[PDB]
Amino acid sequence: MVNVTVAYQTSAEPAKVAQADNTFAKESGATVDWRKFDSGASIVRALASGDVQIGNLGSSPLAVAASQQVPIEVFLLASKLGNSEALVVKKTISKPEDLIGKRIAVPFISTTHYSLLAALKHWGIKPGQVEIVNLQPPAIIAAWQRGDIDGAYVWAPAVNALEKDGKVLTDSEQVGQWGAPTLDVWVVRKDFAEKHPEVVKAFAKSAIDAQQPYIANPDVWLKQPENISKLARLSGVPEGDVPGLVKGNTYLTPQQQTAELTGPVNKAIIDTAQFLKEQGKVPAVANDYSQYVTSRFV
Repeated sequence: MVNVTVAYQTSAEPAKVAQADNTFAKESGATVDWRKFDSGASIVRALASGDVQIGNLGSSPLAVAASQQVPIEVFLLASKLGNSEALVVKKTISKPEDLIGKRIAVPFISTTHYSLLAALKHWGIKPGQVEIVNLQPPAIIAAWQRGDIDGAYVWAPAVNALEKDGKVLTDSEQVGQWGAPTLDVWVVRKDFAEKHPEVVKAFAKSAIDAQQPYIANPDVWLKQPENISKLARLSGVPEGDVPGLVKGNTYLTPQQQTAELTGPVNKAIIDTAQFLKEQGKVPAVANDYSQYVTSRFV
């Protein structure tokens, strides 16, 4: 008997159909505990403790984990982040210089923390000119409702909740264009991968398979009611918001997975770690993170 705990996050993307349908459990024959986490930093801690074996991480938390030598490897990409992650602000903030003096929340070391710092750099604004506060997404929504923050860089469901009364100042498709792309990845602990390689392969298959019908024709996929309902439920967003959110990333074919996992991801980690080091968020970065990536499960 195999028991596996999977740490998931709230991005509305096509692999959530497989989560909703329990495909991973059914194909692997494992008993699967799905645990929702607020952001990637707490997932890194759970992977390090061994309380989670498979987790969804942003590229920024991954780079922090790898710089700490956590025994995990990226074994597939979940998505390339675009405008599904965005900086939403009070509508009185209309231009980047209007951020100066404002209180802006991010979950610390998240992709949205990373992207906010990249955006400020692009705009010529020093991070210390903004009151950047660490809040988890639920606390961000609550502080927004109270007017205790002026804006936040967030993913669903916080992004679309704030967007109802706020304005999008930038997003991760733009930030990516500016030279600071972010990704979401799936990672696995070495000891789990060693003991249950077939189960890891089953996880990868379930996710990749679920994404292919979307990639083949996004519009047709989004008009299947069941696809929308499953994402709405797991992400915690209105059905009406799901298509916008799903189109706010790009996903990979199996050929693209193998290609990305054989070089590009390693470079992405190096670049991410380096930017974090410059911004004072990690003490040291390696010139190679090949230990933290594999194509062997796809």
